[PDB]
Parts: sequence; structure tokens; C-alpha cells
Amino acid sequence: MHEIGEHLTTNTGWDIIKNRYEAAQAITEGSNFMIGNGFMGYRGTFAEDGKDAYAACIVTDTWDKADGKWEELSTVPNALLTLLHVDGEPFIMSEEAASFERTLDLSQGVTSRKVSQRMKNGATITIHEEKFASYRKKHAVLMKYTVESDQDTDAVLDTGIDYDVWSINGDHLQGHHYFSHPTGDGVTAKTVSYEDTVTVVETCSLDADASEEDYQNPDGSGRTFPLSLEAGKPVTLEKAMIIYSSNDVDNPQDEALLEAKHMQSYEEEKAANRLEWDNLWSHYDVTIQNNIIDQVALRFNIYHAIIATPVHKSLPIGARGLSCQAYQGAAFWDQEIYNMPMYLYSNPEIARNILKYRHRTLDGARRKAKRLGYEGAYYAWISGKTGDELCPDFFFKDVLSGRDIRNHFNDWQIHISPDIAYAVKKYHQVTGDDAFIRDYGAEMIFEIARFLASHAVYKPMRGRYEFMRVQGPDEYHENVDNNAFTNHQAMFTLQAADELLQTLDEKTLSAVKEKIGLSDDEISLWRDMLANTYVPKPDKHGIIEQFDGYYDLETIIPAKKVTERLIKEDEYYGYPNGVTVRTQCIKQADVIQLFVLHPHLYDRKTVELNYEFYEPRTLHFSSLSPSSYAIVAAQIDKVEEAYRNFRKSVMIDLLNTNEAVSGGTFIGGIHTAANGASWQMVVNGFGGLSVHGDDIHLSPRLPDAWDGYTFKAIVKGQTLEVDVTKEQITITNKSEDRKPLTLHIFGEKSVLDSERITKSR
Amino acid sequence: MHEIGEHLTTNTGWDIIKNRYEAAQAITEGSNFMIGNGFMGYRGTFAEDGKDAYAACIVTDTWDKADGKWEELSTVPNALLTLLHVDGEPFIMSEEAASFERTLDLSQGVTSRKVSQRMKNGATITIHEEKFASYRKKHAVLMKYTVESDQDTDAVLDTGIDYDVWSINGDHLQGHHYFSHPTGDGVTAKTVSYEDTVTVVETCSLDADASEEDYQNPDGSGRTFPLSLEAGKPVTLEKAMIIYSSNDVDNPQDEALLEAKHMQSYEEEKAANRLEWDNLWSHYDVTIQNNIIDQVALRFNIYHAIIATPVHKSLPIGARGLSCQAYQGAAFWDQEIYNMPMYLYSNPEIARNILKYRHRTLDGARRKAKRLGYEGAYYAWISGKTGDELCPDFFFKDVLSGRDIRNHFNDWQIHISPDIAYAVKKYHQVTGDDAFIRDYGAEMIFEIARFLASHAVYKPMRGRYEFMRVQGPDEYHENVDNNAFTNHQAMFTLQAADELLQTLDEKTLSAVKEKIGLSDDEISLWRDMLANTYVPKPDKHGIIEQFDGYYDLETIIPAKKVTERLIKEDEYYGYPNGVTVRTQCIKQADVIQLFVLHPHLYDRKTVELNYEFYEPRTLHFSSLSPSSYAIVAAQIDKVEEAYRNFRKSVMIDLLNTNEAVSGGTFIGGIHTAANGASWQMVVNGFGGLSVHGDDIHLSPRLPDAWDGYTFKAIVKGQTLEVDVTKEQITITNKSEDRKPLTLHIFGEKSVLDSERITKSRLEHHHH
Ligand SMILES: OC[C@H]1O[C@@H](O)[C@H](O)[C@@H](O)[C@@H]1O
Ligand SMILES: OC[C@H]1O[C@@H](O)[C@H](O)[C@@H](O)[C@@H]1O
Ligand SMILES: [Ca+2]
Ligand SMILES: [Ca+2]
Repeated sequence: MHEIGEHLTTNTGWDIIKNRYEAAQAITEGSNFMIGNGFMGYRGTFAEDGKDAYAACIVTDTWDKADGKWEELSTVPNALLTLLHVDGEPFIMSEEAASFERTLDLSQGVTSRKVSQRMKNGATITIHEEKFASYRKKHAVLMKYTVESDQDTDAVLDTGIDYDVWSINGDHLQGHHYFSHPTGDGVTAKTVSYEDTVTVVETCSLDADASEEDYQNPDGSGRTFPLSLEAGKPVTLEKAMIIYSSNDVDNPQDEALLEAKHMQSYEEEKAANRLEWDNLWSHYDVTIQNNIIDQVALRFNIYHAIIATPVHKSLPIGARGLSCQAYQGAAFWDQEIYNMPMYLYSNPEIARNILKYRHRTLDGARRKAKRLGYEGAYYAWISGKTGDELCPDFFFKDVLSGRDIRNHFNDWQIHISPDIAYAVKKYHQVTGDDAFIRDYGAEMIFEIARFLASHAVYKPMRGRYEFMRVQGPDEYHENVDNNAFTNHQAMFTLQAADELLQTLDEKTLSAVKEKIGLSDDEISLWRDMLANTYVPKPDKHGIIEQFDGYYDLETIIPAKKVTERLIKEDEYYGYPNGVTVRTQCIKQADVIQLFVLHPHLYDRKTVELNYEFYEPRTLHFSSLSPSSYAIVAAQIDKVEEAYRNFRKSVMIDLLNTNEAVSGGTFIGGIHTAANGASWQMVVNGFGGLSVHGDDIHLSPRLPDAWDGYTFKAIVKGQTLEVDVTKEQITITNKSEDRKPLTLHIFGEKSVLDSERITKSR
Repeated sequence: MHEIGEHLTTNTGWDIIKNRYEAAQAITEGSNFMIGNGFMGYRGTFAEDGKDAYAACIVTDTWDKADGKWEELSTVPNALLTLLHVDGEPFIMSEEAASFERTLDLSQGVTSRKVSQRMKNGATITIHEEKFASYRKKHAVLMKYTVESDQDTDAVLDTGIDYDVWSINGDHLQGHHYFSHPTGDGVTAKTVSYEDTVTVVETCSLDADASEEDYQNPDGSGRTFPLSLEAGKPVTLEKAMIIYSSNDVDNPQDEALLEAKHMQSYEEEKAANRLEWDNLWSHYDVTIQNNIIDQVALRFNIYHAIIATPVHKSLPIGARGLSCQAYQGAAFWDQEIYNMPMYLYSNPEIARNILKYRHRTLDGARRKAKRLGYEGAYYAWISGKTGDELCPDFFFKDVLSGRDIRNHFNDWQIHISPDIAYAVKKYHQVTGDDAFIRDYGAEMIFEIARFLASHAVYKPMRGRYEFMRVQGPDEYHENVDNNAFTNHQAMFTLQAADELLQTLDEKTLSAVKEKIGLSDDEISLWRDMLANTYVPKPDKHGIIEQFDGYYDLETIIPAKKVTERLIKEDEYYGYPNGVTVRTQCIKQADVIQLFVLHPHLYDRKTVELNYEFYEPRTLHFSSLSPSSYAIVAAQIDKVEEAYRNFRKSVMIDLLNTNEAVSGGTFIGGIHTAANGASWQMVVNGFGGLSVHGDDIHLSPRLPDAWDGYTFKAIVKGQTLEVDVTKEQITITNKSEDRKPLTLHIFGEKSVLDSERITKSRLEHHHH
């Protein structure tokens, strides 16, 4: 049908259309309408755009630390740059264009613009441009650009490679060397810190015959074509931009030249990309019946998750994906807790490879732990190629003094480690993949249990272990003790480790133990900690205290009342002396995050009482927060409140609602964790899907705004399809080697055999 | 035999004189030139001064928390206010007066002014005024004020009780009620928080036969005497100001009036004060030969220490004494570590009472530990009447933002508890007072050991205990782990508790264990801690790390270069994001403080390497710091370096060298810990005096600036006097005379069984 928001609509449920150009909203648009394929992201700019419009092509595995502090992915030369003059006048976007639309077609990752603007000579010029990053040939991004005049006119088209690109924390590439090949130009350059080679090759094909002249200068190269446009006769340019680095392959320039030489036409490459995207959507599409706005917003988020996910090499999903350099193209706990579940239940080999990325980087976690005085694996807060910590000590500034502030994201926020062990165990429960636990997952869980045993303190007069001096998911409170989320998660790891010691076969167990030198003394300490570690529990009013002493901080309800205490609008809110430090205002889900990860650990009334206590004290100043409260709301029958938090979460980028800057650091770009959680809110939230042992739970609720929804979930290799209407719930076991399962729908057991099982409200 | 600084001089080494009036120096001058007697402090203002000149009389045991945050002593109505007009023109000090001096006579606590100023009618008026707080009648402060003109003239003298007095954190008295008595006026008021009664009584005698009209307003009472002054004929006014509270007596108004009734003349009261002061100087005086500036600065310091010390009731010595309300008139670790030693060696009953004050307040320490989730005794950082914590959570503000900052003086600076255990053990070593350990000290040491055991964490993969998230004596670095000073002091306390459990007789030991419920399981934890607690040790270069990760912070030498980073000059330098937080610059001695308390803990080379490493990293922003470096330096025969820090320390108040405002909070007033430390630097630092049961040790060093020094000590009831010069040392025993006295002078034993021993002394500058 209709209207999403600003001036955005959908016509099909698969497309987002913006029909007014406004330069204020251009750029937010560069993120939202971007294209990509897990190897690169190419911002949704128009072919004339460069550094002033924040154009960028961000490429995986090109980390560089040129400014001496921020290691982030490189932005590379732009081989799609294309500039039009019409009788001398440059074509420049105006808000008064006779006609403007930009469209992102989510069914195939094709982004485009159609614009008509009358020029000073009277000619009305129409440009249609479309671009996509090939999911078939992941090193290539392709464009078709067509210009048409309604009136005979001369014009000039320049096209080439722009070296002078936007980069947030210093230019990452130096030493640019021009070269030519039969279909265009190329540039090879080297990164600043590691001196890796990056090559961009441009191919260019123009359908009109015209004298053409090349140019090469220190800021780019290219060629110019004078055109005689005839009334109503369009001229089409097709370009490919191909990128390889020495981290992808041995002699990248050679390789980029071969990929260029064998590239097929724009249309042939477009059809092959469409076939790959049909296959992606067959895994991940979730349908929503009779709410096309919600339907398209969900597809927008899943689309953004997919294009942020590297599948060509063992690499992290960035917390802003490849939409820009913010958050360093690197993995945070968002990767396992927010992004992995869609993959776990829809295409588990992708989840396995996420976890294998954490295995591959376990040495970085071992070195981090040792550097900080611990043992085991303390995973990096911000993980890039090797697993060494990329998060600086001074992430932010105190904007009131101009001084760096020391936030302990990188060394007190320890929950990253047991979050990884949790994800290992979840992946094992859902898939039944024993071999993963034998070869990789058991070693991971035990090194994480060893780390937690080395961080913990024992308090002999209280007879208990405690986790002191931490930062929990609510990052604004640092230096807290016995954060409830972290304590519980630590106990779930130790419990998983204890289970493996009792359950693995003796040969696998001996091998893992000898590999990581695990002693009987440590195993005894883990079992002592399982029996005596303090875990925050519900008080006489049902409330789980967020960390020790949180109840004595100042109650401010609702939490945004604290924003009245700001002196400058862009002050960091948290430690050491931000406005929230001695208040109960929290950045995001912390106790409520516990219930998302462990939905049946506490009973529905305890979860409700904690929801009703913490929601009004949460700022939701991380994109991670609204979806956690949506998922918990859906399952204590606060469905309409869940729906509202669903909308907050699915619309964060589309309708632009979160802070670009905080404490002097750029925080903006696409919110990849929120993209992942879109799927979770429907399937784990409204659907109530969770897996305990052999036990599959479903509890499907239905927002009043929808007439139904449907999703697939793969549990123990069985592909199930769950369809929810007003009246009923249908579960179909699709699949060749089909086995019996056993459900729990709204708390009743009902052994599934073979395609029947309809039940009601 | 004259210049100290500014326009400050001494004539005899017993007096300090300032011969220029500077209105900007009033806060400093009124502290330095004050009078007092341990019961009150009366700032050294002149008789016409009030709120604008920071006049104050600060009275012990009148704590009030009117503003809801700072509990501080009350400033009370001023019964010495005296204003002169000459032919209708008010007498106002001019910075260009014909003649001016103020004098503090340290021999007897008398502070005075003589001033001559020419008035508009041409008369030159001379005022001579002196005041003292009686050490004989501790509730009385007296004044004699004399005016004379070289020209016949009308004058008016208005004298009375000013109620409108300066108070730092809000007015503390309300309900002021005027009354009269045969020799003047009085006022009775009540404190805001606790509704305690305070009465001030004024007595007033004028030796001119002129008549008087009285006035009573809401801001004060008094009377005006219109005079006809005769050229060359002085007029004298004598007053007493008497103060009682209902924390001192049941009926303070009656007692103040009974005191008034039995007052003698100004001159008789002054003579009785003189006698008390002769007795005090006979215990505490330390003389220095041929350096009259160091001699007077030493007596000025000792004097301030004496008048800050309450001897009339069980009360703390305040960290700014009674010089003003700053630091809450309350005890800090300063009291045991800085002020106690002169008393310990010179008049040990006073040290015993300092420790009994800490025993009396053990319940406030136990409530503080419980409130913070610990057990045993976590003493208050700032202790007043009860021992409950007086230090606010929000001591300072971030002056860049105006917001409060949370510093953890009151809940992470845990060394206060083992500092008190240390002072209990030191007191016992010096005095052999077993009875104190039976009745009081073993209970204190065990509750402090129980607290430390409750604070520590055990690291099972490291196999050891550690003390995490503390703040050491260097207050600027908070949230540090294994501060060396703290970890060693904790192990000394557990060692002392362990020694008592293994040594005390079964009767005394059962009574204490039963009183505090000390369990065998607790004892086994202390003994496990003794065997397995991490204690920072010297590294391959001999240096003990101040806390974990200190060596990774930024080196700035000289440390003062760090103040170039300041954005406002009065910012707090420390936590959470002050300019020193991520640097090696330290507020005050911290590793070096450990060697002050434990001079043989490590060999001389190790102490020297740490001194050389840390002294250039020290800002000495705190007045506690230079004396610690002087003592450590003197103990390792770095005599001239010890003398450089001695000179810095003794002049801190006299030359106004330290900051008065920080982080938006007033921290000025007289620096009582530094005043107490003056005596230790000479006697324990240069003298090397220490006393361990029967053995008395001296290791007398002599700075090149002095030709000798002498001091007294009272060891197991024998009064010893020691005279050190470059070429010899004499020791006399001047008492009732029990022969058993054993002395070690450097390595050599003497039995002091005659009345005088004389030994030659060699130079002990280290080569
Ligand atoms: O998305 C990366 C990070 O963004 C932050 O603002 C959130 O507080 C973190 O929980 C999250 O991991
Ligand atoms: O004198 C009272 C307090 O003053 C502070 O400035 C010092 O850093 C403390 O060590 C001292 O205890
Ligand atoms: Ca072809
Ligand atoms: Ca409710």
C-alpha cells in the first residue's frame, strides 16, 4: 500500500522508495539505501558524489591504524564516479527537481535513482542510475547509468576513479599508482600501518560513439566523452568496480585485472546476483500478513544484516556493518547475541562459521586475558582480524574539558566471554552438532570458564565468590559489583563446562584437556564456584538488583528526565561523572537482557515485575535496547507494548531516530545488531520460539496490527514452518530425513509427527 | 636574629612579629596569630574585626550539620568586639599606618597588636591590645585593650557581643537570647541539628570614669562609652569571654555566670596562664643552637599542635585544629601518625588518651564497616564525637562543570584502620603499658584485623589474598589495587593480632574474644592471610611499586609540570579525571610513608633508591608530605636533604605556601599534622630517638645549619634531656632516678645510672 514515514513508501513489500530529495536527509540515505555483499559496503550515494556527500566503499580485511589510535576498515578509491555537464552547466541535485525518486529494491540489493531536472538551456535532463554489489562475484560492484534529454543538446560525461575519498580516522591508503587496461583504469595503493596492497579496477562501456580523452592526476583518473544527445534517445554507461587486497589473495592487482577482463555485461551480472538473492530470501524471509509497512521494515533489517555478514572468509560482522567506518567493521557481543540467531535457525552453517571465527580468534582472547593478569579467554570487546583488542582505552572525551576519559569497555565489560560460551551452547542445543563441540566448542567453553575462575574473587567471611569491578550491558555504570546479567551468565558457563566434563567421550575430553593444560585443581575450583558463587536473585518484591547498590542510586522515572541535567547537548552520559552515574537511569536492557537469553529461567510474574521496574528507568540510548524489551513484553502478554518497542527497533535507521555523535566520537551508520534483532522479535519474541534440551517451545502471540505471520525454523536439522493466524497455529515439518520432535505450545507437550499440528488461540 | 619572610621577624626566638598590615592576608594572619587552649580556638583578629575579616571563636564539642552535609564545630558569638571612633571617625586599620605590628608570643599564647594612626582631626591614636585563651580556665578568653591619643579628643568605645559571626557551612546557632549579669552581657543559643545549648558570657571593665548607654539588637548587644580623651593619658578596657555548652555541663548558662563571678583581674589571669605555659614548654620545647629562624618556626609549630589538642575531655585533635571550621574539627589519621608522637615520647598520658578516644569511638567504626558490607572496625576517615563517618561522599566539585564529584576518601581509604592498630602497638612499645593493651588495645587491634580480613579478596588461581579498589595516602589515585603502604600496614596489623593471640594470658585473651565474639574460624583466616597475602616488594632496581600498574602511568619530572595542564587554577587534581590521574605525580608520601612508620622495614640502599625515585614524582600538595621525606632522609643519613624538607615543612603556615581552595571547598586554616610533625623531624628524624621496651636508641645527626639542638623525653617515667652538638652528645636523667636505664647511641651501649653521660659524636652525613 503505502506510507512508511518521512516521504518513504513501499509499492511491493520489497522496495523502499523516497520521492523527494532533501540534502539534509541525503547521507542518512547513503546508509539506508546502501548495497553490499559481506565483502564490501557501497554507500547509497549518486554517481556524482564524493567526499562532501560521504560517498564510501568500505572493504573487509583492510584494517589500518593510520592515526595511531582507531584501527578501522579502509575506504577505497571510487571507480563509479560519473559527472555530467549539459551545455557547460554541471548536473547538481536540487530539492526542486522536476522529478526525484530513489529506490532500494530489497529483493536483490539494487539501489537506484531516477531524476529529471531542467537545465539553464531549457533541456530537461533525466538520469536513471542503478547499482548493486554482486553476491555472485563478491569483489565487484556494478552500475548502469542512463542519461536522456527531451531536447537536442550537447553534454559532456566524465567518468573514472576518484582517489580523494572520505575516511573518518585518517587516510588509510597511500602510494596510489595509476595503470590502464583494455576496458578502463586501475589504481593500486598500500595501507599505512600494515602495508597491505589494495587494488581498484574500473571497467567502463558507453553505448554512444564519441571522441574520448583520458586524464590522470594525483586525485583520480578517468576519461571524458562529449555527447550529442538527441530528443528522447538515451545514452547508457555500464561500469564495474572490482576490488582486491593482498589479504584476499596473493597478487591482488593481477587478480583484479582477471576479474575485470571476464566481467559480463551489467544485465548478465544483475541476473546472476538476482538468483543468489532469491536463494538468500528463501532462507531468511519472514512474512507478515496485512501490514505491508511492517513487512517491508522487517525485510529492510534482514537485508542490512545479510549485506553486513562476511561469508567469503572467516571475518567478523561489524556493529555498523560496512555502512561506514564507525565501530571499526569489527565484532562486538552484538555478533553472537543479536545477529547469530537468525542464522542459527535459518541457515545454521552461517552460525557455525560465526562461532568458528571466535575459535580462530581464541588466541587473541588468551593474550588479552594474560595481559590483564587473568587466565583463559577474555575475548576482545571489539574484535577484528586476530582477536586482539581493538577498542581504545580512550573511546570518548569529556566535552566539557576537552580531556580524554577512560571508559573500561575493553577491560571491565567481561560478559563478552560468557556471552560467547552461551552462544556455543545455544548453537549445540539447536543443531545437535556434536562435532563442533568436540573439535572447537568444548575448548572455547573451558577457556572461558577458566577466565571467569581467574576474574572472580572469593570472600571467605561471606563464604561466596563474587565478580567485582565490572561493567554490565548497561555501559553507563562502570565499577559495579555482581552485575546480575554477568553473574548469571558466568554461572551458565560454568554449568556448561561441568556438563561437558561429565558428557564428552573420554578420548575427546583427554585431548581438549591436554591441549589447554586443564588441571584437576581448576575443575575443582569451577565446581566450588558453581556451588558458592553469589547470584543476585529476586528480592521480596520480585526485583533482581541490577548490580550491588543500584537500589541506593537516585530514582528518576521516566529516565529521560535526566537529560534536563546536561550542560552540553553531546556530553557522554555515563562514567566517570556523566549525568546518569549516580542515578538508576540505564543505557539499555541489562536485567531484561537476562530474560531474553534465558526466557524460562524466571517465572512470568517475576519477569513482569522486573519489566515494569526497569523499563521506565531505561533510556534506550543503544539500538540494542528496544528489541530486548519487545521480546520480554511479548511473553508476559504485554503484546501491544511489545509491538510498540518492535516498531521503535525496526524503524531506528529507516526513520533516523538515534544519536550520530556522543562524547566527541562518531556513533552513526546502520545499526547491525538491531537489524538482526528484527527477525528475533518476530520469531523468538512474538513466536516465542526457544530450545531448552530436546525441548522446543513456541508461544505464538499476535499484535493487533497484523493478521498473521509465518516463519521457518530449523531445529536439529528439521525445517519447521510456523504459521500463525487469528484463529490458529500450524506447524509443518518439511524435509527428507524427517524425525519426531515434541513441542511445548503455551506450556503443553505435543510430540510432532509429520506435517499435521494445528492448534488454536 | 630577625627575618623569617614577608615582613615577618622574631626578636628572641619565642615571638613572631609582622610589621605590615595587609588586608589580603587576613585568612592566613588570623590562623597564624591565633590563641587557643584545646577547648577553643580564637582567631588572631583585632578587637574591631567581624565577619568580613574572618574573626572566629571555634568551640569544641558543638558539632552541627545545619546545611545537611558538613557536620562542623560551631563559631560562637564574639564577646570581645570593641570599636573605636575618634571625633566620629571610625578607627580602620590602614596598610600605611604610622606604626603597626602584630606579635604572637609563643611562650604563653598571647597575641597582640600595637598600632598608631593619625585621625582626620589630627590626633594620633595608639591602640595596644593583647588576648590569650586561658590554659588555666579553659572556658575563658581574655583581652586587655588600651587606647591613647597625643591630642585631646572626643572618642566613643562601643564594646559588646557580636552575634553575626562568620560560619563556613551555614549558621549553626539559632534562638539567641540576651541576658545581663553584674559585669556585662551574655547570650544563650541553641544549635540547629541537635539543639544543644551554647552560652557566651561577656565581662567588661573600663578604667575611665565615663558613662555608658546599652543596646540589644538581633545581631548583638553591648554598650557605647562616649569618652573625652586627654593627650598622653591612656584608657584601659579589660574583658573576658566565657563559653559553656550543654555538652560540657548540665547548666551552661549558670556555669558561665559562676565562672564570670570568680574571674580575677586580667593581669592575675595572665599570670596563671603563664604558669601553665611554662609547664607545657617544660615538656615539649625543643631548642636549636644558632639558627633562630628554625628555632622560632619549630616553636610556632609546636605551639599550634598544643593549642589544637583537647586535654579537658575525650575529643579529637582536628586536622585544622580549632583555627577555623575546615576539616570539621575532627580526627584524621593525622591525629595518630602526625600528632601523637610528640606526646608519646614527651607526655605519654596524652598519647594514651588519644588512643582511648579511638577505643571510645570503636562503635562508630563498627557501624561504618557494617554499613559498607564489611565486619570489624573500619574507622571513620573524619571522626568527631561518636566515630560515625563525618566525611561527605561529595567532598569536592568538578569546577569545570559545577557538578559534585564522588571521591572515596570515606570508603576506599582503608589504611586509617591499620594506622590506628599501628599507633596502639607503637604506644605499647614505647611505654610498656600492658594495662592499656588488656583493657582497650587488644580489642581495637582484633576488630581492625577482623575488618581487614573482611575487606581482602582471595584469588584462588593466584593462591593469594590481595587488597583491591583502595586509595592510599596519595589521595589523587583512587580505585588502585595492592597499594604498598596499605598491604604492608594490613600485614603488620594481622601480625600484631597474631602475636597477641599467641602471647596474651588466657584470662585477658578469653575476656576479649568473648566481648567481640572472635571465632576460631576467624583466627584461622588471619593466619592463612599472614602466610599468603600479596605484599608489593622491591623490584630488580630496588623500587617498590606504589600500587598495581603505577609504573605504566605517565612519568612527569619535575612533577609540577603537570599543573600546566590545568584549565582552572583551582581544579581538584585527582580522581576521577583530574590532571594527575593517569600520571605518576603523587599528592604526598605513600611508599615513603611506609618507611616513616617502619624505619627498618628495608635496608638503607632500598630506602634510598625509593626515596630518589619517588621524591621527584611528589607534588607535596599536602602539608603532610615534606616532613615524611625529611624523616626518611634523616634516618638514612641524607642529612642535608632531610634539612631541605624540614625547612619546607616548618614554614608551610608562616610563609603561606599551600593552596586554601580546591575543587570548590575551603581547605585552609593551620595545618595541624605538619605542626605535629615538626617535633618528630628533629627528635625521631635528626635525633634518631626510638624506645622499644627497655632499650632507648639515639642516632643523632646534625644539619650544617645548626650548631646543636636539645630535646626532652619521658621514658618509662624517667625524664631524659639530650643535647646534641657537632662534636658530642650529652644525656642527663633529671628525675626521681631509677638506675635501670639502657641507651644505645649509634652502636654503643651505655647504662644511664648517673645523672649525666657525655660521648663524643662523629659526623653521620652519608658518603
Ligand atoms: O553496537 C556496539 C555497541 O554499541 C554500544 O553503544 C552499546 O552500548 C553496546 O552494548 C554495543 O555492543
Ligand atoms: O589533613 C587532613 C587530610 O588532608 C588531605 O589533604 C591529605 O591528603 C590527607 O592525607 C590528610 O589526612
Ligand atoms: Ca556472457
Ligand atoms: Ca503488572
